[PDB]
Amino acid sequence: RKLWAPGVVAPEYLKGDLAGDYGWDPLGLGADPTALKWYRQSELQHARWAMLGVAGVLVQEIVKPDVYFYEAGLPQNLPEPFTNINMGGLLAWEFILMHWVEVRRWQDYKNFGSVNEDPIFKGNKVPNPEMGYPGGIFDPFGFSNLKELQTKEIKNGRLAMIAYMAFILQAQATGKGPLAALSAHLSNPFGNNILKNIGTCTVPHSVDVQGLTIPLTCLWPGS
Amino acid sequence: VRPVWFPGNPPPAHLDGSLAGDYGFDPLFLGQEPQTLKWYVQAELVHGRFAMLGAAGIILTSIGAKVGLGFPEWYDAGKVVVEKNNIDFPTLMVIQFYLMGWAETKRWYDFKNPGSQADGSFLGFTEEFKGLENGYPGGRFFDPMGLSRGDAAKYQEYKQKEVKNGRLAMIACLGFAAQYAATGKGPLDNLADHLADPNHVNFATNGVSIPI
Amino acid sequence: LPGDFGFDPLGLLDPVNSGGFIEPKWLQYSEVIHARWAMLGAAGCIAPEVLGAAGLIPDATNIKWFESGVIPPAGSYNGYWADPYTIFFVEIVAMQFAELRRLQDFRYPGSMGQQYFLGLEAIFKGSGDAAYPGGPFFNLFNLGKTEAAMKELKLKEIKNGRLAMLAMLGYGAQAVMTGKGPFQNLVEHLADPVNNNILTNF
Amino acid sequence: MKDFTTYLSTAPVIATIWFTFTAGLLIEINRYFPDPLVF
Amino acid sequence: RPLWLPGSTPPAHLKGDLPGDFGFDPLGLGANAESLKWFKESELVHSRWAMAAVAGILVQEIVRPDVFWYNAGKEVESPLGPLGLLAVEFFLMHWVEVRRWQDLRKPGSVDQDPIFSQYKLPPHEVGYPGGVFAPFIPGDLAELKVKEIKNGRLAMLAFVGFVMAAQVTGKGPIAALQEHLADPWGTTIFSKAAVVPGQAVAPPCKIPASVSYKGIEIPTPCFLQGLWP
Ligand code: CLA
Ligand code: CLA
Ligand SMILES: CC1=C[C@H](O)CC(C)(C)[C@H]1/C=C/C(C)=C/C=C/C(C)=C/C=C/C=C(C)/C=C/C=C(C)/C=C/C1=C(C)C[C@H](O)CC1(C)C
Ligand SMILES: CC1=C[C@H](O)CC(C)(C)[C@H]1/C=C/C(C)=C/C=C/C(C)=C/C=C/C=C(C)/C=C/C=C(C)/C=C/C1=C(C)C[C@H](O)CC1(C)C
Repeated sequence: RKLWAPGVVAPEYLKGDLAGDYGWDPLGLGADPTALKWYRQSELQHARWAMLGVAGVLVQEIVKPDVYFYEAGLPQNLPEPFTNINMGGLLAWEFILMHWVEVRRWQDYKNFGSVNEDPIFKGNKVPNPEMGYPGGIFDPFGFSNLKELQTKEIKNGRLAMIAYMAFILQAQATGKGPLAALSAHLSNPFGNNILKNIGTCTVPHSVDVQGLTIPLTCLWPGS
Repeated sequence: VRPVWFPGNPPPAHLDGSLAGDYGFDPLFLGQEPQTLKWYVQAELVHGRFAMLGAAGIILTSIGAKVGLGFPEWYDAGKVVVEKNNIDFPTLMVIQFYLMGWAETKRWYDFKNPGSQADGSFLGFTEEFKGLENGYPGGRFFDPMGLSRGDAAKYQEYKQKEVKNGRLAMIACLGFAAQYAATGKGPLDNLADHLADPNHVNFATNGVSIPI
Repeated sequence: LPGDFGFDPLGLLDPVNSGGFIEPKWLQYSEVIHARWAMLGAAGCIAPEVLGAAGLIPDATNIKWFESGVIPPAGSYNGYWADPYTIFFVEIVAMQFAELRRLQDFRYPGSMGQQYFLGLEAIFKGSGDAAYPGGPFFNLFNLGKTEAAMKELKLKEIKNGRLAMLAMLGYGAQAVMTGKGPFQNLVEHLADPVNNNILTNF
Repeated sequence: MKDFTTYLSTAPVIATIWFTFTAGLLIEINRYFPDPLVF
Repeated sequence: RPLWLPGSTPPAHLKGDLPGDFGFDPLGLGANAESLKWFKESELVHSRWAMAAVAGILVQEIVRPDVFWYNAGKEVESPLGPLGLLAVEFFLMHWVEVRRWQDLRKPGSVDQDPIFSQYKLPPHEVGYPGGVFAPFIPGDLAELKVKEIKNGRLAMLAFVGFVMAAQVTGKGPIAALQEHLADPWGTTIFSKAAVVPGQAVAPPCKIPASVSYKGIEIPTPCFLQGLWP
């Protein structure tokens, strides 16, 4: 069972029970089992939201090559039906529905096998075989074997976490999207590199939204 | 076993973990005697409860003072209350010392004799001024909602929360005092100034806290 | 024992009638702590000059090492994200945590693996030996699996460290006397080895 | 701490504390009531 | 047995005995039984006053428009003086309240009519008298008590919503509901106020200042206006 580096011995709590186990815990954060279950759920959440974000930024840049996702959150940079919208009501919709689904998944973590049923229509229920893997209506095509697909899912999610923070970091550095930065590196690879572009954040310093000013931050003191 | 304030060192012998907030913090050994430690437990609780009460007063008055509601800042509030109303200063001082000396002397002689203030000598009241622990006087008056007699483990949890929030408010009140002594401003003004420039508006820019 | 070449002319590793901070347990451990801080000091005092020489970092940086803000009389770089005292309080808190937990494992061996430190307790279980904790982070890769390989790596750490300590003392004396950086002293000694020495700069 | 208060209970320490209290009380009286000769 | 969170466990003092018991006590305020009797009575009394209040505000806005219910104490007119109405309310409510409180502290001791020795109210539980207070009952008490506590909790939330929507918008509940039906994306509480670490914005209070009644200048403040947004 290849590990994260040659010669390194995996810890005693890392065995192969979880998918994508390379024995890599140099801080010993998964030494407690309940904390390890919580960080596995957090890994699944960050992995799936980052895969959605990478596929997002990819398609948004391909289909409409004038978005520049770093500016896409503004009210002016919005699609054709909703393009001058009150952001308060949008955040209200998001807060209510996300607080609902999030509290459902949190109670799944707290009590495994207790929020499977639909509370309104009581003849509906998802069978979750593992924690973090609901199934049922969440698996409509139903390809689930399961272990190798979970390894594919966690490797893709780790790669997409690294790639999304790459997108954010690069986009703060040179002010361009990922495909535009790829075309800039393919134009000349020696000029327009990381050796030149870093040190200058393209963060536009507290954009005034409709009523308020958000403080904007760069991950490094570039300015 | 239990978490100590200073990891690696063992706790002292007189701090066992029976007390709420018992982290073994006694480097000057001020409480080796059990009676002196009992007295200091009650002094810690009284200072903590006054600091929580005063710190919530500071925070609410400063929230009302930054937004234009006309509230004073807390270093001017006593002057503008005595001058806005027709209140004379020394009569309100003496009435405060009357009421506070009554209540505090009842607490004092209940520390000296640990069940004695529930003899019915005060107006007719009995077992409503009997204490429960040192510094924990819960009856019908001081604990009207009745949380110290059901779910005793949850009551120990509330004791821990009370001591932690009290130490936090004591260092917060010391913060308000020293913070105003350096900056000369209200505390949430200083909070807004820290949120404006965190890297440049802080205690290493006053010229007071580090004079180098 | 690592680096035991017998060079002790003033006799300070004598176990008989020893005490205080002059003990083999304190002296060997402080020797490797000074060695590691001086390796980091030597690399850090060279690296801006050679990265400005190679043209990798810009000319706003690449300043001499004593002009960083260590000695504001000797020069100070403005362009950090804060004032150096705002940096220095973060340094106080951070180094207080690090150095102080390291002190507690020296005085009480193994004591840093019991009390809760956000799950970071198996990382700091240490060994039955100071100066070489190991574990999952201080020795990430299993390097020194053979005991003889471990002794050889400890000896190489000792020798590279003592060389770096001599180098940092040289950076200090060179920085005071000629007023320039150490890579500038490399360029001036390699250009004219006869006419640019300590005998010239008097 | 018991032995430290026993040491503070010794004769020169208590004489120092008590004469500091008595001298300070007289000094504060002569400050707030400057130069009393009668009454 | 349904819960406030389906799947969790109720506190150990909440068995399911009382009506409307869904295991909701995070602070543990009902672990004392002698407290829990008082709080059950207070829950019933707050719920009944709030149900009557919400019905009063709704019928008061439907039947008589152009009367803002927050100004009902101001713009009412009667040859009945204000102190005379307040005195009648004081004596009659002191009577009724002391009868109910005596039934609380002594269970079943004020059942008999004092004027007429014939009529005695039948034995019951505290909070649920019966008799002349309940001449007609539809169905069974074991479901109607649950219906009563559910409608009452909902009306308590409705009354504090009325107070906040009147202090923020300055309009009645039906008028503010039509305001939310006109622009739902633009008229919410998220759409009027926000706090960001840069700045904070709160809605202006539409109730102006101390209100001038008949030469007394009643101070009329808006509830916790510094902690609003
Ligand atoms: C307000 C006064 C006060 C008092 C009387 C106590 C009393 C106690 N503390 Mg508490 N403590 C306090 C404030 C106080 N504390 C604050 C503000 C914090 C947060 C920093 C703590 C954090 C703390 C911990 C972590 C622990 C204790 C513990 C204890 C108990 C044993 C220690 C002892 O014997 O010292 C008795 C103390 C005094 C007689 C008062 C000391 C006043 C000195 C002489 C003045 C100097 C104070 C400071 C250094 C400078 C402030 C001055 C300012 C103008 C700059 C005892 C009940 C231990 C315990 O077992 O809890 C139950 C324990 O583990 N305390
Ligand atoms: C003035 C008389 C005096 C004498 C005769 C001694 C003698 C001794 N001390 Mg003591 N000590 C003294 C003052 C003195 N000390 C003072 C003032 C302090 C408080 C700082 C101490 C605190 C102290 C500790 C903590 C320890 C000793 C130890 C010792 C013993 C071995 C020290 C040694 O040789 O190591 C060689 C000396 C060094 C490695 C340090 C030299 C460099 C430091 C910084 C001193 C620099 C002095 C110099 C004048 C400053 C120049 C400043 C200028 C360049 C700007 C020896 C018995 C040690 C012991 O007990 O072991 C058995 C021990 O652990 N002493
Ligand atoms: C433990 C120990 C032990 C060992 O042995 C030794 C040692 C170390 C020494 C020790 C320690 C100690 C400490 C730390 C202490 C501290 C304390 C504090 C700070 C307190 C406060 C405390 C504090 C407090 C009470 C406070 C309170 C407050 C208040 C009321 C306030 C009030 C007010 C207000 C509202 C406002 C208005 O307008 C004004 C006023 C009037 C201003
Ligand atoms: C052997 C013996 C034996 C006999 O018995 C006796 C006798 C003789 C006594 C002995 C001897 C000894 C000796 C010789 C010693 C020496 C030492 C040294 C030199 C040290 C240093 C040491 C040194 C060290 C640590 C150092 C360190 C450093 C550092 C950190 C630095 C840092 C830095 C950097 C990076 C850069 C920037 O800019 C900043 C700074 C801040 C600047």
